[PDB]
Amino acid sequence: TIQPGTGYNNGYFYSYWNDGHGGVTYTNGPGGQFSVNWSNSGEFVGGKGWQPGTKNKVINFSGSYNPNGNSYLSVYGWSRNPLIEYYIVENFGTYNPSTGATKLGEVTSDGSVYDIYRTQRVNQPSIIGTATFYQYWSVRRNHRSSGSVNTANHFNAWAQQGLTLGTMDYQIVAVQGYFSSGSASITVS
Ligand SMILES: O[C@@H]1[C@@H](O)[C@H](O[C@@H]2CO[C@@H](O[C@@H]3CO[C@@H](O)[C@H](O)[C@H]3O)[C@H](O)[C@H]2O)OC[C@H]1O
Repeated sequence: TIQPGTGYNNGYFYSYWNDGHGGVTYTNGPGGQFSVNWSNSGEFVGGKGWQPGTKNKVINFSGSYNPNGNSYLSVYGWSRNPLIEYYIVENFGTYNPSTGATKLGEVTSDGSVYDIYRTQRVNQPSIIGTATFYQYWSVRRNHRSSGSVNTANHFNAWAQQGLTLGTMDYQIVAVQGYFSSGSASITVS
């Protein structure tokens, strides 16, 4: 089990962040593998991938994802200049993160239609400190916990709709939770 922070493990970048609440354990395993076990957590996000990401990576993921409450399983990352937190959401628990958000299009990729949304975070943590910034979402209609994500299809559809990305920072397959419980074991490549 590891400290919240970032680094490399078995050739993969990882990021593990939480709000200090307790109730979440994050572990790095062999190769591109990581696990998360959580029970009455606060907020957290963790997983493995790349630093920096790219705008045409094909990301493969495999494993098991068993949320009990509010959680997402996503390709997750940031850009800088502009600061953007983005998600290609492959599965989630009790809450669809696009609830209440305005739909800005659709994209078909990797066996499913996805719906596209923009939201905004106001004075929230980020890779550069507390900030107000937009979030971009592609939400998969057909939920799954293994597959392949052609990120270019998403980034190109976002750009088409006016959701432009700056310079890529990290890019991971992440489990996120918000005051929930669950378990997950995911392998990235
Ligand atoms: O020490 C600093 C780190 O703590 C910081 O980490 C980032 C903090 O913001 C995190 O993003 C939140 C995660 O939850 C969302 O979905 C929210 O909308 C965000 O506010 C991000 O995951 C962490 O990487 O990075 C900079 C360090 O100085």
